[PDB]
Amino acid sequence: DVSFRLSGADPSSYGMFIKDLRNALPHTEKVYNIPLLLPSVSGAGRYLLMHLFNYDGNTITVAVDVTNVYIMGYLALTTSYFFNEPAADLASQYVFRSARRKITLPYSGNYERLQIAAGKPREKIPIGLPALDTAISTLLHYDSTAAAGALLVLIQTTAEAARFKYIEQQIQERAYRDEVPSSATISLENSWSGLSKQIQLAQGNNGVFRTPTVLVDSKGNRVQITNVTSNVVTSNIQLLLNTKNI
Ligand SMILES: *[C@@H]1O[C@H](CO)[C@@H](O)[C@H](O)[C@H]1NC(C)=O
Ligand SMILES: Nc1ncnc2[nH]cnc12
Repeated sequence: DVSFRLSGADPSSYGMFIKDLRNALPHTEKVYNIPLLLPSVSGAGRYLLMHLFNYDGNTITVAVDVTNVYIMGYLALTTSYFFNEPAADLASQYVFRSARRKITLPYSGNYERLQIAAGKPREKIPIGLPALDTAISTLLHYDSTAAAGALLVLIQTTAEAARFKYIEQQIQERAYRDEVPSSATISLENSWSGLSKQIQLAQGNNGVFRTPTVLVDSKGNRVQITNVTSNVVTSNIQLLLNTKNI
């Protein structure tokens, strides 16, 4: 499957990892030239395993649902960890079976619950490659409060980067120095399901959105996306959540 090493990492090797991540996700269709994620996949094939190595070369393996890029759980050493949600519970039937013990985290995997658990919102959590290195290290030694913050970092630097070229670039820019995400980054993370839906509805509507998506731009101004000619659609989003899953 897919792998990333913090040791010796630079914007280029990180770019390569995110390309591999994207390429690991199956699709039979591109909508407006953007891969469309499958409505569903049955069995173990539903889950991609990412091998992540911290600077010291310690590893965790992260389980990702290939239909939505949602992290379900991870394996650190001989212990598996899964979010407290039905979908992750299902995932546990298929991944890291050979783990000696299984811990269920005291929270689900969505941003609202993770931010509560961590004690701070994504806006205040620095991200980048050094932050990912830290996050890997944290997840290696169970601590549920610290893990929440680690998971917010991990999620944004893997799944959200795969979904948006702008987020990938934000992280490449933070290769050697962490920084809290721009509001544009937060906006995009928030809008993924909504943009995926509207890009899909745009087919058979002459590339026009049924409902406009309000984003925040790089310069910090609130903009609305109304059609597929927008740069968000042509030059940013890289994966579409299948409408069947919305
Ligand atoms: C499509 O969106 C652009 C902004 O990106 C806007 O200027 C244009 O008016 C829109 N076109 C239509 C047909 O709505
Ligand atoms: N658990 C998760 N995995 C991937 N992306 C997410 N966005 C919010 N929660 C997420």
